[PDB]
Amino acid sequence: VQLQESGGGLVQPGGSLRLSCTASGVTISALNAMAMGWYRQAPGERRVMVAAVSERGNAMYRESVQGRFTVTRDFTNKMVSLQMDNLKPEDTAVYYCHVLEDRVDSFHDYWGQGTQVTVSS
Amino acid sequence: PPEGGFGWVVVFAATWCNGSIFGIHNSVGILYSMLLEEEKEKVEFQAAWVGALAMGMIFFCSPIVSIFTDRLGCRITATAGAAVAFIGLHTSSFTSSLSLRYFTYGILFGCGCSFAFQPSLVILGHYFQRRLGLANGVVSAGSSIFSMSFPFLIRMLGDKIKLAQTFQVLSTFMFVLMLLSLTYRPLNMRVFRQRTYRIWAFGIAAAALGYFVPYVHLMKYVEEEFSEIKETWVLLVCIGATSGLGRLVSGHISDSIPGLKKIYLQVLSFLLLGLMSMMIPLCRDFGGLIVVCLFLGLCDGFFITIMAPIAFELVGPMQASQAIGYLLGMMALPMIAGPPIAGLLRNCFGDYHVAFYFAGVPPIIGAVILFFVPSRLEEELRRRLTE
Repeated sequence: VQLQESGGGLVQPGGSLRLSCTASGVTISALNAMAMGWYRQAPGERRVMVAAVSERGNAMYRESVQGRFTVTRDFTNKMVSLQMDNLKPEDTAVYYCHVLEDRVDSFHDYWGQGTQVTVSS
Repeated sequence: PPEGGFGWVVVFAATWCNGSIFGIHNSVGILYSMLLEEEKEKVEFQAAWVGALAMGMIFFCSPIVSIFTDRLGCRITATAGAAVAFIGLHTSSFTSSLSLRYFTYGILFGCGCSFAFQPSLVILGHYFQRRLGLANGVVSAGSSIFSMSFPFLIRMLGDKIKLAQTFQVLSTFMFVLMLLSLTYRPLNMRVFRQRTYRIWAFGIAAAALGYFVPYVHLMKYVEEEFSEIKETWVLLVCIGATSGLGRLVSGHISDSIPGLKKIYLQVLSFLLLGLMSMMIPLCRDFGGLIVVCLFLGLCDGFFITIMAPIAFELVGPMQASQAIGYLLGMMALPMIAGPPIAGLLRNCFGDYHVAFYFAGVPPIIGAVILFFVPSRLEEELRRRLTE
C-alpha cells in the first residue's frame, strides 16, 4: 500500500492550485477507518500536517492554514483531492500526501513523494 | 481474565449489594412517608429532607471513596463500608430525636453505602473484558428486580411492626452484604486531562437535571387535574419492569458495537428521553400516555447500564475507578436539585404542565454535547498538530 506521487506547481500571488493523489492496493473496506490529507515542509521547516479528513468525514486543520486551503476525502475513487486559492509568496513549501490508518497499537502511516509548490515573490 | 467460570459469583455479590442499597434507600423513605400519613408531623420540612440527604450523600461522597478502593482493594472497602452501614442502621432503632436520627441515618447510613457501592462496579470489569456489557446488563436487571421487590418484601414480612423497631430487620441485609463481600477477589484530577473523557462527563452531568424529575415526579401529574382512572401503581410497576428489560437488552447490544462507537447509543437515548418527556403533556390520551411511559421505562436502561462499560473503554481498566468516582461526584448536585426546581417552577407558573417542558431541556442539551465528543482518530489528528 502506497500513495502515488503527484502535486506541485509554480503560481503567482493570489493564484489557485489543485492537487490530488492515488491510493494503490487499498480496498474500499480497508479505506474506511482511515483518514487522508496533506503535509507541508517549507524551506527550513519540518514536515508538518496541513489539513486532513477524518474517518467520520470531517476535517481538522492547522492554525496557519485553516481557512486558506481545502481538501476532500474522495473515498469513492480511493483518491484524495487538495485545492488552494489566494496563494502568497510565503506559502511556498514541499507538500507530501499522507494517509493515516486506524490501528489499535498505533495508527499506521503511508505517504508518497511530495512535490515542490512555490509562489513567486 | 477468566471471562467466565468463577466470574459468575461476583455478579451475584454485585446484584445483592445494589439491590439491598437502593431497596433500603427507597423503602425507608416510603415507609416514613406512610407513617407521616398515619401520624402527625411533631421537623415537618426536615423529615421529608432525610430521604434526599441520605440519597445525595451516596453520590457526593464517591470522589473520596475512589481513593480507598484504589488504595486498599476492592474487598476490604466493600466490607468495611457494609459494616459501617450495618452499625448505622442498627442504632437508628432508638428514639427518633431530630438531630440524633438525622445523624445516625445520614452520616452512618448513606455514607457507608458510598463505600459499599463504588466497588460494586469496578470489580465486574476486572472479571469481564469482552462480555462486560452482558455482566453489567444482568447486574442492572437483577438490581432493578431487587429494588422493585424490596419495599413490598419488608412490608409483607414486616408484620406491621412499628418503624422504630423495624430498623433492626434491615440491619441484617448489610451484614449479609458484608459476608457476601468476601466473594470479591483481585484478579487525583490527572484523569481530567483527557478531553474526550471530560466532555463526556459534562454531557452526562447536564442531562442529570432532567433525569430525576420525570422518572420520579411523574405521579403528581396524574394526581393533578388530569387522571380520572389512575391505577398509577400499574404505571410505576410497568415502568420498572420495562426498565429492567431495557437494561438487560442494552447490556448485550453494547457487546456488539465495537469500542468507542458505543457513545452513539447514549446520544440516541438522551435525545429520545428529552423528546418523549416533552410529549407527555401533549399525548394526554391515557392509552398514548401509558405507551409513552412504557417507552420512558425502556429508555432508562440505555441511560444507566451502559455508562460503566463506556467508562472502562474510554480510560481502560487501570483508571476506571477514578473516572467512575469523579463521574458520580458531578451527578450529585445536578441530580438532587432537579425535583425542587420543578416543584417550584410549578409554583412560578401556577400549573403543573410546565415542569415536564422544563424536564426535556437538560437531556437534549446533554445529547447535543455528547455528539461532539472527538473520535480517537480525530483526537489523534489534533494530537498530530503538536509539531
